[PDB]
Amino acid sequence: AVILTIKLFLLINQFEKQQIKKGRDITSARIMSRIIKITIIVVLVLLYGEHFGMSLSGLLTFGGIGGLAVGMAGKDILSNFFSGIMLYFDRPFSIGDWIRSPDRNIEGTVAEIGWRITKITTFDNRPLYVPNSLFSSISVENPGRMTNRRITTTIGLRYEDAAKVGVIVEAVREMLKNHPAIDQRQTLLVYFNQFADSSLNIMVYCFTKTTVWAEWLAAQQDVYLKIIDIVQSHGADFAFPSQTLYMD
Amino acid sequence: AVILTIKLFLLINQFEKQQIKKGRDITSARIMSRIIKITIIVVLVLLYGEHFGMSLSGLLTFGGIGGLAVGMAGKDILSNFFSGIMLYFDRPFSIGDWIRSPDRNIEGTVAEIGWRITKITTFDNRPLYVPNSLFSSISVENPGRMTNRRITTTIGLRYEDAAKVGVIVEAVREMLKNHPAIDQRQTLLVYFNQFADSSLNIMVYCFTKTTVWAEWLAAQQDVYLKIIDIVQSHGADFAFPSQTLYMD
Repeated sequence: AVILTIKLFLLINQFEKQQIKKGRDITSARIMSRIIKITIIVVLVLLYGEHFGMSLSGLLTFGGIGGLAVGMAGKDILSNFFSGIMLYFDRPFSIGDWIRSPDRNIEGTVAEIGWRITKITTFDNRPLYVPNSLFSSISVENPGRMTNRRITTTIGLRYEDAAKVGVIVEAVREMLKNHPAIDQRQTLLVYFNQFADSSLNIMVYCFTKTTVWAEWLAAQQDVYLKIIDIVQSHGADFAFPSQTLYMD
Repeated sequence: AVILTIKLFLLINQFEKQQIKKGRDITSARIMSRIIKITIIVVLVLLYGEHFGMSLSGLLTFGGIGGLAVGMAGKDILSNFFSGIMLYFDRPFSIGDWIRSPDRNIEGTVAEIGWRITKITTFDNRPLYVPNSLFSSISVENPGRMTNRRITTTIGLRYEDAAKVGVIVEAVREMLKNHPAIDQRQTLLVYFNQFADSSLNIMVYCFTKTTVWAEWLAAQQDVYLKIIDIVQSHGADFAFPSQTLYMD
């Protein structure tokens, strides 16, 4: 029992200087070796403290005091290691795709999937280390696998031109039906639906057939630029916040 | 069993006066020594209270009452010590780099990584002691390893100049393509996308090739100062909140 401890003491001193050959806090590394020393001797006097050590059932409740504290103390670290395993088998996202969550803020493209953490580059090219325990408790969304991007807008006419809203919501709908960048078999809704406090709004809701974020914005720009002069083909001219003033 | 307690009582009284030789609360250090005294005698009468002490199984559930309370009582302190160990091995940030989190507020540059806590100087040069248990449950972001800083802006033209937005969003895009401080192989988007309630907004979104916070702001200043007179080269002139008034 003592020569086993002697072999592993010099073995972890080899490990200690193998930490010091890397650049890693040599003053601190001896504290780490002291921690490993006292924990392996306490797990051995927990195990083999009945051949030579005394009061068996007393060390049973001593280990029950200690191990329960260790168990619910490092709960989240082992949960990070466990849910990292479930990311290794049931991977809900690949490497090169941006993910998102409506609960937390983890938005960005994945770069590597570690065991404890998961490195995600943001859209500012900053790395963001996410613990894997979120990935078994929040609703991860994967817009990397998005099949169509979506344009969506209210229009907001000037609230006195209510007689003209029918031909506007007809012309915008038929323009979006004949636009080459817009999908046709997806949803396509141009309808007067909101009735706001300053403007008659027109919901415009459709999908482009590309998911590339460059031509999507160009298609959205061209669609809005056609919406504007469809509105100003007739006399509509949008709307501002538009209060009245009732001066004394 | 009693001479062991006598040796360690005088040993921790040596420890007590070794605390008093440091500057540390004399009327408190004896309370600390009394705490260590009563806890080592209760862990010994938990252990060796069967050779001489009586009712073994009764002290088993007595220790089960006590040690469970101690276990889930100091859960977070041991979790701080445990996740400090995982920062010693799997370090998700070095010393000299500012980290951040979108969940909590720990923003600042790291100064040292202790075992229990982690000292972070803020951007007000104030120290901020963070318990390490956050670092295994929140999503730490590391903008110290940021590869490019990012400029990002809406423009907001005056909503009657919709016929001019195409040449403006062309000229700004080609100015950002030929600016020396802007990266070219990163994302570069100048597009009309927002259609706000008071202004036609133009998303401007690109990256500088430096991460130094001094020349980044100078590049952002020069880019915005060129955006302004590109806008005022044509007649656009931005926009204000711009309501109508409908006087009676």
